[PDB]
Amino acid sequence: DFMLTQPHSVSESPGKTVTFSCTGSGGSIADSFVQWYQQRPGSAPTTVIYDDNQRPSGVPDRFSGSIDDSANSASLTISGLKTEDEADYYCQSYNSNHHVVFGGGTKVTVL
Repeated sequence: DFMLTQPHSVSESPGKTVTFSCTGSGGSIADSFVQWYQQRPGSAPTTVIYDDNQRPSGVPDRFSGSIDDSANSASLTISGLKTEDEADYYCQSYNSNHHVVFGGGTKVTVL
């Protein structure tokens, strides 16, 4: 089965940069678009990146998505970290049957 492997925590001080990845297992990351969601406790996820690297309207440009074909991975980078960025982030894509697959999630802690 196609799975997405994600580390579960990163932490930095305000103003710094964090990045974390989502690695494909059982399939190629490049075959399907990768999305990233931010999620706050008890609330629905909101899109921060769709279609590998696109930001919806209103998402600050300090959020950026990338794909590393050689590593079979997708990454989310948050520059100029803000206190309000402390939340959980999930990558998401699709398997060969067009069904949804989620990464395990990363908690960004702002110090």
